Amino acid sequence: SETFILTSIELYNWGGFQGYHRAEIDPSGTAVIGPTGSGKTTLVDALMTLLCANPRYNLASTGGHESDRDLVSYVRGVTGPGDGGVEQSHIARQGKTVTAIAATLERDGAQVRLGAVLWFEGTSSSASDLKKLWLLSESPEQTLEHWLSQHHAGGMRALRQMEKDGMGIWPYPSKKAFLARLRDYFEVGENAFTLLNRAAGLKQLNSIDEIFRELVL
Amino acid sequence: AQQRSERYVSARSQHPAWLLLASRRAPLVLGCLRTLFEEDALQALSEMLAAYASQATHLQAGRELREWIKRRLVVEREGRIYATDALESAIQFVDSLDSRIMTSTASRLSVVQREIENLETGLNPSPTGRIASLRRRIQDLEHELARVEAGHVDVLDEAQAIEGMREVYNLATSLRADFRRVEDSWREADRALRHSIISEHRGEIVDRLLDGQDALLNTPEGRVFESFQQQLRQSAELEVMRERLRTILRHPAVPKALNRPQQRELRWLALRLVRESQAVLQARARSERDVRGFMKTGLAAEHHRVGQLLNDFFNLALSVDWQRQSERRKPACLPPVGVAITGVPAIAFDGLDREALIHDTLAVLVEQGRPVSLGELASLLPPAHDLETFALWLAMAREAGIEVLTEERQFVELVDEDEQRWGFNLPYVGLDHEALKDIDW
Amino acid sequence: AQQRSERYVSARSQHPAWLLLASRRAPLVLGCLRTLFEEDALQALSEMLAAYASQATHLQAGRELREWIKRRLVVEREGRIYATDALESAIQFVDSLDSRIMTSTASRLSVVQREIENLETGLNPSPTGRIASLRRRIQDLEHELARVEAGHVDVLDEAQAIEGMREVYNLATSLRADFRRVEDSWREADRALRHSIISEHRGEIVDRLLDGQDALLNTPEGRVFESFQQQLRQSAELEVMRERLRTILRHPAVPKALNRPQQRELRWLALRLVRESQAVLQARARSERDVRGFMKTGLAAEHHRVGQLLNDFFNLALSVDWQRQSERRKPACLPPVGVAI
Amino acid sequence: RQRLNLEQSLLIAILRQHFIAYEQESGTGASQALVAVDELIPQLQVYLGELGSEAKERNRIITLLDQLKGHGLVSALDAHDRVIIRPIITHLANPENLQALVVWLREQVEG
Amino acid sequence: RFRLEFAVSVIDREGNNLIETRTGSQGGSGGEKEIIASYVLTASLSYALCPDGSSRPLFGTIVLDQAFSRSSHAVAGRIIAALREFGLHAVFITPNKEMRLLRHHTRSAVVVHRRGVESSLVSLSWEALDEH
Amino acid sequence: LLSYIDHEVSMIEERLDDLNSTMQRVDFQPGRYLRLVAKKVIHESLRTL
Ligand SMILES: Nc1ncnc2c1ncn2[C@@H]1O[C@H](COP(=O)(O)OP(=O)(O)OP(O)(O)=S)[C@@H](O)[C@H]1O
Ligand SMILES: [Mg+2]
Repeated sequence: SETFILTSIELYNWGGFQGYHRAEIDPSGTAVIGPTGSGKTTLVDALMTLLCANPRYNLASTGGHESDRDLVSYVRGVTGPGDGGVEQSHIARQGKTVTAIAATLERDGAQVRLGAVLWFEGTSSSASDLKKLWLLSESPEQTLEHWLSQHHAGGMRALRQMEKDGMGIWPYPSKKAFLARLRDYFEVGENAFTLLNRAAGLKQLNSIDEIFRELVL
Repeated sequence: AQQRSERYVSARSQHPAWLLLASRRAPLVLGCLRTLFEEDALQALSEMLAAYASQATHLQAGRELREWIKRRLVVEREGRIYATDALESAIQFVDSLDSRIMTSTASRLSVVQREIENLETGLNPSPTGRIASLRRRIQDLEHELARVEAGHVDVLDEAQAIEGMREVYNLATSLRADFRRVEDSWREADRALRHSIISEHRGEIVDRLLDGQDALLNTPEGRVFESFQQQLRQSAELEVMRERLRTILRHPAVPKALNRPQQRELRWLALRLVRESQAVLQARARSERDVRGFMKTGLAAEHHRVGQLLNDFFNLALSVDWQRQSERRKPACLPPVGVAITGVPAIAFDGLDREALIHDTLAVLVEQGRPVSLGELASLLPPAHDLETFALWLAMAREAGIEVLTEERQFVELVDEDEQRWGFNLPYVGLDHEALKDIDW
Repeated sequence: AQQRSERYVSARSQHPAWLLLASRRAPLVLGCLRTLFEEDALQALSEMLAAYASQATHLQAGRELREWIKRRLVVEREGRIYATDALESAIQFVDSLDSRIMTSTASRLSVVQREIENLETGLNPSPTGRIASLRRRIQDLEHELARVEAGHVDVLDEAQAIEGMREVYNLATSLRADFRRVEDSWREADRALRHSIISEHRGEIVDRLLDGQDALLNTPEGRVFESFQQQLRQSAELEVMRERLRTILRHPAVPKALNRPQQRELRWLALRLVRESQAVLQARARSERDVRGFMKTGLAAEHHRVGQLLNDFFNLALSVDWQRQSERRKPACLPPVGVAI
Repeated sequence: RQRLNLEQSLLIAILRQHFIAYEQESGTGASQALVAVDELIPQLQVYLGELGSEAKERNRIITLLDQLKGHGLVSALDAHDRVIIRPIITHLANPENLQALVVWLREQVEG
Repeated sequence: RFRLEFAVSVIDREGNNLIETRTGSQGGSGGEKEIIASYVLTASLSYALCPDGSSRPLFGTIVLDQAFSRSSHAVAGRIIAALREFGLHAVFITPNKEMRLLRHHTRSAVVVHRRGVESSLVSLSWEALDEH
Repeated sequence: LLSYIDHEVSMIEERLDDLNSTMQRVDFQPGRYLRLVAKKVIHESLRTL
């Protein structure tokens, strides 16, 4: 009808997954299954990072009492608390690297794509050294591989130059303007997405007054 | 005068809504149709018709639906049933017999006088009379301002406020009556266009229409709707109107005039109207796209010729004797099409299901019709998993209120897939169908 | 949900207009009724039914007429027949199936917005808002006057003019909607009052009501109609409105907007409205006079006793054998009244 | 496969007319031609005739539908008493074959 | 917004009777907390979307993690029924604890796998999976 | 202090009514459903002011 719904999800060089991966989701409601500790929560965390203004990674594990991870660990791809030694073998990728994610919403006679690109430059772990960029496309010819080709063929300016000659593209250097534009486009309340992220894994209710006075109103 | 009688006879003969009025089962049909608009329709119609024997079910419901579709009361596009103007007109007529908001009010007279004055002023092209009218209106407004500054703020009465609210609601809600009419006009125009194209097949017309990017399906209703929506696109006055309405709603006299649904409808006029207006553009676009796709097929001449040949064959088919088996079994001449091969060249999932077990146990209980203990029930219906079943039976017994005795033991011997033996020291229960016949699960 | 189903079943069972529509001979009878309201009626019905056998005329026409009288679609008072709301509703529904004036037009939207503003202003008791709105409206009118004096006179287009004219006709013709409803409400109030008096027959209530000069038979529709006619009695605005209507009547777009009957209807709006409004008060006065006459008759107790005695007699009459001639010829006990010598 | 007689030929012609009706008012999108048996019953009764009981006519129609399904023109009935007309009939009732069969039947009637 | 106090109440369908008033989710059992929290959160989310200012939602989807970790079958059935009645679209994430109900109420499945430190994602309908 | 606060409270009450209007459609345990209510309290330093 006139309601957008998620249709597919991309992933590239993110967390445990390496190389190029993608999954399709039927709009009639789908299930995700796998043995214990196989990456199920990773996919949803990657999806959630793109919407809320403050992610709560791996919330459902504790039932809603604590957070346990951060963006940098996902980006570099740690796979355990580690052993301790000269070579930190418990880290998948070191040095300069690139990560890119994308999501696709579809509606009858419509199609909208989101996504982001992040990268480092040298062997470092400071939060400030995280080069970030968010995107929002409308045309169908915009694909993740095109973005990667543009990045490898140039730099930040090369990526920004797409808007000058292309159409249906609006890069944002700051997440705040991106969120404002998204909310204006979708015509939703100011606290909808954070509410969704909070409702993803919460299993208790201490007092409804906090929920209404902080989220709903 | 007699022409009116002839037209009435024709209307009684033709118009589908009147035929639905003349239908015997009109109440149930109207109730079902009104409830739905707020395949599966056949299910709902049969379910409603079920507990109304009084006075087949599935067959009759299907026959009625197909007859109404042939009567064009509703339309079928791909897999969905859509309504026309006649349904809404009939529904309005039926539900208007209860309560109608009176129009012969002094407030309506005042509004009519104001609109008449506005029309008379607007249609005048004289540059002098307009200036004089503007001066007179400004003078009257200044007089009113002076009187108000004198301290003469006028507040209307309770009955006056109620009448004003009712008239405003009546006039406002009437904006949504013409929506289905535009869709029906577009569909009939499309059907006429397709009939003309197939009747003509000439490829020059198809090429010219495909080349032309001008909008097809031109009816006056489309232009009127376009103008209405174009003026509706200006939100500046819409915000003021919404604010005024919400200000009005907070008055003590509101509960005395309008019920809950009317207030709810009035609160969200603007956004609902905007969305409803948007909803028709997609339909127009899809209709145009389908027409263009059909035109690009280029099979109109083929269909015309095949229809002519089929008509000739069916004309010939009336001169044969279908009462003879020998003639009916006389082979014809048609080459085999799509001939297949000659058959051969001549050389930890699943777990447990609850519903099936419950239904089978209910069937056994009703067919036996006597109290049964666990041993006999296990013997008659051997289980796949020994557990997950005793617990279910005990839970049913406890929930139904049927007493269970624990002072005596019944020994049941079971053998699993891999041979071996197990012994269950169950207590005694007695199960009957009558006690548990009226509890959902 | 199911409540609406039950309500519609009851409506099919009850509403006389639906019964007339569900009749076999609905079209011809409806045409005859429309012709008449525009003995004698029964004769005309037989005349029309004569040359329409297709598909004893006097025998069946009277039966249908009397059934519909029982169905109350037509009211018979002394010897004359009058129409009610249901017949007019059915007539409107039938004639609306051919042409319906479009209602989703921009002009109606403008009227709705302006009337919303007017009512919101009129229901505000605060003086400061009134002053501010007055000044703002004066300023807007002054700006528009300045633009017009600058030479910006605007005239509606032919399509827009036709739209406006059709909307004006649609709104104007709505004034004659609920005339008969007041009459029907007064009739049912009369019946209810008579039944209450008979069920009571207490002479104190009748004497008090006769002594009291307060007008009885009061309905909310009566109050609304009274206020409407009180405002209507101001001829100053009526003359101006009629002059504007006459001025508009002479325009090139008139033939392309309305037909001859619509022009005729718009031509004599005021006189016909005054006539119909005056007709209601005479009927109400007759109803009140007849109510007072029936009350002054003072036979309610006698009629109640006679009704009770007839009920008892009819209850007892079900225990005899009516199949025997001898019992049917057994003389009764009744003294002669008005014997002829 | 076996040859085709006149009763099956008339049924195929009726199904071709149904397919034409379906194809005329069709646009972009995946759709199928489904026809109920009860709709087909009176049209074939017009030519063949009418049997005493509805059961007899229904059995005859089911037999004919099974005979035509053996040629791959239709499919099995669903739970709602409907059949699906395969597009292969379009090539079975192409105008050349239609003309040939019309001429042959005309010669059969005339003498 | 700090000058008000909020409470929830359970009212019987027929008639209008207070049956239980609550200010939170204290003192409950395992399943009760889960069902109450899910119900109130999904209702609040449904309101918080476009129908806040009326009209139908433009972005309808909701993600549940570790679905039905503590409840029984009937509670899960009620949850699914309510979620569908609210008129949204759901994606479920569960271990292999339960799959019958998912098969009964879904159409597509994604299987993830790990072999070493990599990962593999496969998507499929149920009909293809049934044949293995 | 008077106008802004009172108007905000009134708007909040109206919005809460709108929210609890639609809750009734969805069904809780059979024969039951939920409803949200609010009460007004005034306290703290306001009186002092
Ligand atoms: N921040 C992190 N630090 C270390 N290891 C991590 C981190 N994030 C994820 N992992 C690894 O990624 C895996 C956990 O991710 P997931 O497989 O999504 O967990 P999971 O899917 O919730 O497991 P289940 O099935 O829900 S119990 C483990 O192998 C962890 O060692
Ligand atoms: Mg977690």
